Amino acid sequence: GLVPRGSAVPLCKQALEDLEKTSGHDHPDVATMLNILALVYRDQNKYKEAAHLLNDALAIREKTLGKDHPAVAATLNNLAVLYGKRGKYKEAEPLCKRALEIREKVLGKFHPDVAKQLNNLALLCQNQGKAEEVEYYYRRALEIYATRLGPDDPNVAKTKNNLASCYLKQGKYQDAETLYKEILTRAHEKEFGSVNGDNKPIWMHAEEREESKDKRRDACKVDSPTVNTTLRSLGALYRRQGKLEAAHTLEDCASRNR
Amino acid sequence: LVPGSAVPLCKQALEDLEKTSGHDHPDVATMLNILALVYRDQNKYKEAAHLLNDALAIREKTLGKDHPAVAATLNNLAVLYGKRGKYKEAEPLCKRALEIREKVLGKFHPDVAKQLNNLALLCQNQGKAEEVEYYYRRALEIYATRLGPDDPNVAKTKNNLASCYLKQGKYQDAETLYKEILTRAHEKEFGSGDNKPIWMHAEEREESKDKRRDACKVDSPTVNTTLRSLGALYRRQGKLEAAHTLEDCASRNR
Amino acid sequence: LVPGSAVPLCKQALEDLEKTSGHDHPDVATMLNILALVYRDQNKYKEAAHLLNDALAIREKTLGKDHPAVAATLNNLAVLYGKRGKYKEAEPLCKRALEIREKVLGKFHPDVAKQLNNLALLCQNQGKAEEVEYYYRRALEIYATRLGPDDPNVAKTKNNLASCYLKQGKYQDAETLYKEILTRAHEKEFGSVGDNKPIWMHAEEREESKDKRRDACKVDSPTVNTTLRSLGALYRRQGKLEAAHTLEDCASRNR
Amino acid sequence: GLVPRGSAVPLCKQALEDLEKTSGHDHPDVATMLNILALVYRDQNKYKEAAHLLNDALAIREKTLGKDHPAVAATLNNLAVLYGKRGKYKEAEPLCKRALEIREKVLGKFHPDVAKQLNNLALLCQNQGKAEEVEYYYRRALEIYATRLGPDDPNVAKTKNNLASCYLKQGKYQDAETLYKEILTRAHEKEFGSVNGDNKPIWMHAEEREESKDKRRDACKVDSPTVNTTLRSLGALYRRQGKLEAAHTLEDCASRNR
Repeated sequence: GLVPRGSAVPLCKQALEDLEKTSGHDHPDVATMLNILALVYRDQNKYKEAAHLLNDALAIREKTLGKDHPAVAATLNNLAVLYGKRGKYKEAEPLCKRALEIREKVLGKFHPDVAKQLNNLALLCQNQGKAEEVEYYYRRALEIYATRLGPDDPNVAKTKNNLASCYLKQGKYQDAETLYKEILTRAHEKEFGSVNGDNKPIWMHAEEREESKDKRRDACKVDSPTVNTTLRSLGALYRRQGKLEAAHTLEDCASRNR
Repeated sequence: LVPGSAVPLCKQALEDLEKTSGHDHPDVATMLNILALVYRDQNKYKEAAHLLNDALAIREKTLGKDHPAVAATLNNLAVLYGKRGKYKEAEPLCKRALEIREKVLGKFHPDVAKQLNNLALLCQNQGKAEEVEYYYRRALEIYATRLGPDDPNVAKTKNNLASCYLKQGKYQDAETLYKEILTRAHEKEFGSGDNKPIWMHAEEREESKDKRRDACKVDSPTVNTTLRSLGALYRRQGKLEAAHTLEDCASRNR
Repeated sequence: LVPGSAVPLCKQALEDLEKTSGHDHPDVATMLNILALVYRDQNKYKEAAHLLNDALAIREKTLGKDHPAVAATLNNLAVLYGKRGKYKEAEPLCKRALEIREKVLGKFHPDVAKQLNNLALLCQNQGKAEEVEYYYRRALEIYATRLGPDDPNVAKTKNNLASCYLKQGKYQDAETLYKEILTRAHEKEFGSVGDNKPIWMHAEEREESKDKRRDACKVDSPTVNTTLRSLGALYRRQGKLEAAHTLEDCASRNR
Repeated sequence: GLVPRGSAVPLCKQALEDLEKTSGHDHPDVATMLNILALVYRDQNKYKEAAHLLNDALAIREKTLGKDHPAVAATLNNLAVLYGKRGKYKEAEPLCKRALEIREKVLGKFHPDVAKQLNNLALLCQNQGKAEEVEYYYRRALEIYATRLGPDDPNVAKTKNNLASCYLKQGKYQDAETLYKEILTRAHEKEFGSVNGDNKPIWMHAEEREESKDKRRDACKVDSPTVNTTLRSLGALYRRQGKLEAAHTLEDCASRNR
């Protein structure tokens, strides 16, 4: 709460009433002031009050700027976020979906900011338990990240981890496994290059030690908070499959990078 | 959270108040504070801190050196200074806020703890390990008492204090803290010889030389971290099989 | 006096000083003052005054409430306030600058007069005629004494006080002042007076002798001309049109 | 003197040396900082020192921006001003004359800003006693003011007064007299609109009262600082010509508007 709880709201309301007297209600400057006031309310963790005003700012902006304006998308985003903070994910979704459409129209389907929007829509659907759809938006986002940015951009593996987790919820263990192994293979193929036959990724060592049931733990160097997550998540998969030694390989590898 | 046209419109509102009330008025300080909030939304932290320092100047002259609203401003300014890596400069301002908060609310009001937490964090980024130590301890004292012994904040602060010890090579003192946390969580559900914590089982599983690998009923995100941190300490000590007990337990709660 | 880009470049210099010395340092207050100067060059008096107030805040905490560099800041801030037409808020700042200046330099140091002159001008734009009166008299007191009785500033201040009297309907008090300036100027050239007579004496006697005849003329100064016409205006008010003509023709003959 | 006499120069010098180390000496930012430093010196009435730095700022700007850039015109104009403040009018003139050539090129011959530049050159030449050149520049300025702005713009009469004064120094009494009469005929008819024959300008009344052996001492509703100046100046002309009653008409008219 950067602004103290007293006097911020009434002083903003004055500044607002003053702008309304100059230009009338349907003016971009009123929408902007309504937006500043929403920012003040959000600073006090008053999400419902901020969303109510942002809705009023939204209607002004749709009229004066057009239903396809970038600032109309910015307002729909913020609104969805505010509904999300209240657990109102169902009613947030269409406003998020509407923001995506303007965003796609203005910037182009493959713009890195469309990727952020898609990521938010997937998140909204996830809190609703709509897995079919979480899956759709994460793929779309991954498609942008992996292509419009380098394949080893930090968002690639992050989105891949989120999508693998979505798969697990659906019981698509194969598709999750493949994703985790892609992240680990990519990271192994980045510090090294070709596999010499013994230049194997960690997960091949893991499964091969399960093959000869090796009760011994005593590949490491690969380091990232996201890769560590991948290492433990594939390890959780191996646990379900009853491959404890495999899990141990990846889990003990994760511990050494902590 | 905001969409140009924001700063300029605020600057009008400020001028209109200044016109009415004069510069030295709480409402002008507030409006500068509002304008700082807009700047911070645009990620302009130097500009935001400058305006908050202007708000501070007014509030000092109008409300007094020891006013609650002055403490809030000094704290917010310190947050902003911290965000630009100006930890050395934020420190005096954070100490000043603490003095006020202690005077106004008492030494042991929960809001003091959160202030003490920031002080610790401000010293850590400067590498003042001894002062971090003091501040976290001061915070823990309030958390473990004014809220329950098994409050989320208690275990968080104990991990944070433990990491501080780790940087000083006080492995003993860090160890003790992790055990306290786990022993509490094992005692929150049982407890309290007939009933041994996991770390005890772990160390007994090296005492018996038990290579056969893979109490395991604790559920908390903070406790997982604790388990992996103590296992890290066993690794340093060479007690690799003791590490596995706590780490496999963590994996099983993930 | 300068060509954009100046403010941004200054803000870097300012940030570099804060980085080195912290916010509460004289050099930061100075750089803010320098940045105020740049803003004032671009006619941005609001932004200039704001930065000077920031400089003031620093100099107060670092140098003290009574430091000469604070007085300079308070005065400069007041000038800028006045330029935006906020004379009410400029007044307290100006008074404080006077208190510091009196303390540090003495009551009667020439630099106090110019500060008293600002106060007078500041009170005038508010219409506080009694205050204006006090300040100009206080300033005159320093001018007529410290510098020579017939120093440029003495006649300037007498006219300014006389104009103040005119707004209050103190026509008689204004009249006296103009005659003082004219009698002094008639003494600096001719000597101790008669039958050396100042022009205003001849003028009123020309009215006294009902003479409508028309064109003493050895009094040269831009300030004296103003005085001649100002006293002529007073005679016009009184009805003494022939007395007015005498002083106004003398001014015309020195133009 | 808005900046305190101490430390302001060293701190600027620091800022400058920092810029020189980042972008080299021949960078516009160095020229701008040299300019800021010149502003600081001017605030302390150190004209010679401010001019020296501005000269260095000019050299950088001529090379980096080109010898015809508006900022080169601004620096030349600022430099002539400073020379003028030291009474160095001869050496100021070419620089001020160069600013005019750049200004004419960039804005066009009849831009109101060219009218101000011409006015400055006229001022420089006047301080030198070069009355033939003063005349040429005031005419050029008047030509712009009277056409690019309304005929009864404040600068029209101001420039006409300046030009009439220039004429008096040369002994061109008739040309001065004509100018004064134009300003008063303009203002008289701006008050009325049409001359009925009874509706005469003040100076016609002045010369007619001089004609008829008239006594005769006291149309005067024309209020302006620059018109009173015109009234007293034409009055001085009448005095010169021995027409005292005519002088008195205009002089008593100016007294009524004081």
